[PDB]
Amino acid sequence: TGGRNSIRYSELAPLFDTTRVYLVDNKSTDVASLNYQNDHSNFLTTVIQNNDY
Amino acid sequence: TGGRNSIRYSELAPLFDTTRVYLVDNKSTDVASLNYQNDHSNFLTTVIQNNDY
Amino acid sequence: QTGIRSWTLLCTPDVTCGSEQVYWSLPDMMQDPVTFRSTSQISNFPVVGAEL
Repeated sequence: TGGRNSIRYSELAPLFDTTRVYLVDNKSTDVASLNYQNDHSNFLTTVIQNNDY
Repeated sequence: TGGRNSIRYSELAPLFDTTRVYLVDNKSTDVASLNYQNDHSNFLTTVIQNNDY
Repeated sequence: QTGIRSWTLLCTPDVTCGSEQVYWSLPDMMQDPVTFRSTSQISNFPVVGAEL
């Protein structure tokens, strides 16, 4: 553990040890732009849940 | 310098060495809420330039 | 103590209508100052310099 934890993201600061990333389809911004031609059994998701990008 | 730099803010991440804080009056959110009864020669400013609070 | 002299103020004209300032931002090349959040919304980039 010691120096081996650090879970980092762009400038948003150091998070330490387990956290949570989310894989979701119903995410509104995504639909419109990425998986238009796809379906629920094979889609793309933005795992970055940051409102500004 | 070494460990003595760190300029920190809530979770927004470590900034190192000189940076810049701004003292401004014309800031829109401020006016309405803080220095309503004041004037340009004696006002309050929010120095935290973070859009979300 | 009652007239307009009360709630108003007489002062010099100034054609410019008011010295307003502008803010520089070089998002892609300089670290985002203290409390500024990093983003891509042009109307909210970090500011590195202010000037009249």
